[PDB]
Amino acid sequence: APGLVVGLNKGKTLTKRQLPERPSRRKGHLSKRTAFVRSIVREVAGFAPYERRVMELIRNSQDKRARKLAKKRLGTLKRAKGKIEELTSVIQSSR
Amino acid sequence: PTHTSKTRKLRGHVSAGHGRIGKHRKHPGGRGKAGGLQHLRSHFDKYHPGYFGKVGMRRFHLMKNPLWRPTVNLDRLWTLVPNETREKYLGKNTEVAPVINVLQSGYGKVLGKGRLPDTPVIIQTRYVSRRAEEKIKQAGGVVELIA
Amino acid sequence: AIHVKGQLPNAHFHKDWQRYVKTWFNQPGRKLRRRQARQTKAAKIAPRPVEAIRPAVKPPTIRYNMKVRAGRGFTLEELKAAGVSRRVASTIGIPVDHRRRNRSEESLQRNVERIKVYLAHLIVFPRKAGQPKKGDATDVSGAEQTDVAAVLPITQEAVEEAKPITEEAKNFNAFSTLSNERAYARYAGARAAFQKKRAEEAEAKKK
RNA sequence: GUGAAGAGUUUCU
RNA sequence: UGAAAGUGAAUGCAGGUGGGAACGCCCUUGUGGCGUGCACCAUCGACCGACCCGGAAUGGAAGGGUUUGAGU
RNA sequence: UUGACCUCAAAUCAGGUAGGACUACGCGCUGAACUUAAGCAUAUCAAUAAGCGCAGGAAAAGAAAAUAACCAUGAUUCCCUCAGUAACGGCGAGUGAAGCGGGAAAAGCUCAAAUUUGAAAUCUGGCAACAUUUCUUUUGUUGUCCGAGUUGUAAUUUCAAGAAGCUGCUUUGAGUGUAGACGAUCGGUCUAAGUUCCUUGGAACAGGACGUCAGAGAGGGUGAGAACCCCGUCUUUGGUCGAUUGGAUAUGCCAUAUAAAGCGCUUUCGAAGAGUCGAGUUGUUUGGGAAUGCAGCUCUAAAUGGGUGGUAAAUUUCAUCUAA
Repeated sequence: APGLVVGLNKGKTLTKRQLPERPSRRKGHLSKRTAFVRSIVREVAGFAPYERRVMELIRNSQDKRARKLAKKRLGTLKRAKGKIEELTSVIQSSR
Repeated sequence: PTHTSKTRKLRGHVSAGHGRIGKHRKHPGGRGKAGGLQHLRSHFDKYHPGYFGKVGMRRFHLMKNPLWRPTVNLDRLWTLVPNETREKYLGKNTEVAPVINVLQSGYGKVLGKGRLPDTPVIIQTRYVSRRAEEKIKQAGGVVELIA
Repeated sequence: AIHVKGQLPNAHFHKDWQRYVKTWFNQPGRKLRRRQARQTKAAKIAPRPVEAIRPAVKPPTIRYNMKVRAGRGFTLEELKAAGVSRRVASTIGIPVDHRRRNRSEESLQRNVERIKVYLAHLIVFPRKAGQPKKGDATDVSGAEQTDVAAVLPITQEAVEEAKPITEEAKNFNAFSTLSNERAYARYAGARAAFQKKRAEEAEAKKK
């Protein structure tokens, strides 16, 4: 903290303190009951046709094709990578 | 007012000062400033050069608050302190030097122009030019940077 | 056409602007109406103060961070430090701002000091007349409407008039420090990339 | 949408 | 000042030269000399920004320039 | 055969509700052209005129899927400024916001997502009784019965949190009557004084003389310029209705009042809105520019996830917020 107006840690140096925990930022965490409900729903309902196709590509070890298909179906590559990781975990659990 | 206007003296003159040949018809060269490249080019190129074209980069969503940095020169540093402070320190010999907060006075940078008295003085500012700092050191004062 | 001296015209009057012309002939009437409205509110809420107590906050951005102005309401941490419940602060006229948070001890102590001064100067009428409860008062005879600004003005920080010049200050190079710090921040990423290459591309000399 | 064939882990008829 | 990142105006009596208002001192009547010299113009420089240089990881401190700015 | 449930019918069934008009202001849809660009097609006029749907005394917006990058701010709306600026534009003509700052006013909250499960604790309607009234016109309470509802009505919770405990904590809603002040009061006022003389004139309200009142010399009428002829103007207390637990000790007091919030050690935790976000494309719009908002079509999610951080893409961090 140089205390100047330029630099990596610029700014007037005050006494930092611990901010209180904000319950709103807890959103996005996975609850035990919610995970149980989602597992039951995944037991009742099957998989989407694109999810099955990506699963077949993963089992065939065509990683680039699976990434391209998931990207096309779900839009962004970030969601495609998350879906592929989830489907890979399901395939590993099945095996 | 109306009573001292040119219209009152133009009463009785048929053309009202606009001529008998050219008259005072509606817009005869166009409206506004249109035609600056074709038939107003002679006026534009001689009185407003640089009007047409693009120069420089675009900056999307420019905000001037982070760019706010008014500047003050050295020959006005001692004008920012009260009169009593000037009488106490300016030209005297004291164990402590007066502190001038340029940021509190409303300036972001201290520039070096003019001369400074030989009495030491402490200058607090966010930015300072090299020449300003050198002259302040010559005067015996120091520059400490603030945020 | 344009043939006279001066800047080129820029009048934005190509629409039906005369339909939406706003006049201010009712300005003295509006001023009188607002004055009568606040006088009516003062008489209705007497002896409570016309304006609620407000915290002192630092305006954002570097253009206004050197000043102090009035905030919306005190934070939950400030109320907890001052020993006032959030459900009772509104009752006794203390605004509560859940969005604002205390990132600095200086702001926290400043606001709790304002609450403590407000509480010390506050007279709380008992809900049951003649039966002073906990936190109430029995000296309500002399209560009257007073401005909170006079009791707790928003005070700007004071500057230091003079101080000795230290040898560290005399050896300090303001302009050189500014230039070096700006360059260090500007090329921080390039040095990080060089450090990454210096690590990864030199680990290849192990096998 | 549902079932049968065909084509050099798939979709074309 | 630069598109911008940025930088940011005293070698000197805040410079020199010519004309120059007013004033002061003399010569003797002159369309006279001496001394400073407001304003304004012309001109030679100095300083700040930009550009072109050499230029002894980052910085461009000193040295410059046939230049350029709605600058000091 | 009957009954139950579900779905769908009919009745001039019992009780209700909607239409239409007003459009200055308000919320939307649809939507031009004249005109300017000295022509003209993009642009501009204009996200206007016309057309259509829908409210109130205001409407709308509104308590951040908000700014910012700060020593950080903090619902919405409006004014000044930002600013004719960033930006958009045959970069032509032209168009053109937002953060911060100052001020006016300030007020916060409610659901769905939880097992009350030792008790549907919830609500409508019929009938009967008892109260109430701006009011025989209004508005409720209690009892019983029948319906609604477990394909979920009640209670603690809404992320600022909060629940389960552990655990010390502390203690309160409703009638009348008097003195000032308050909507309206009015039996409407103690609310002041020349209509004296002379002249002119049809008429004095004109001129002159002698006077008066003034917290009233604003205005109007009366046969011409009237403070004192009249209505009025200025000042000014009291009768009455209502609010009169509106407020004061609102007395005298009805009887609220024994079951209900608060800080604090501690953990387990902490359910949070889907053809929605998002992506592509098309149209429209915006200052928003490798899409600002809106809409159609296709694909179509996730849980420290998702949105935003104004240049498209990938990766890694950070800040802020918590949509449908």
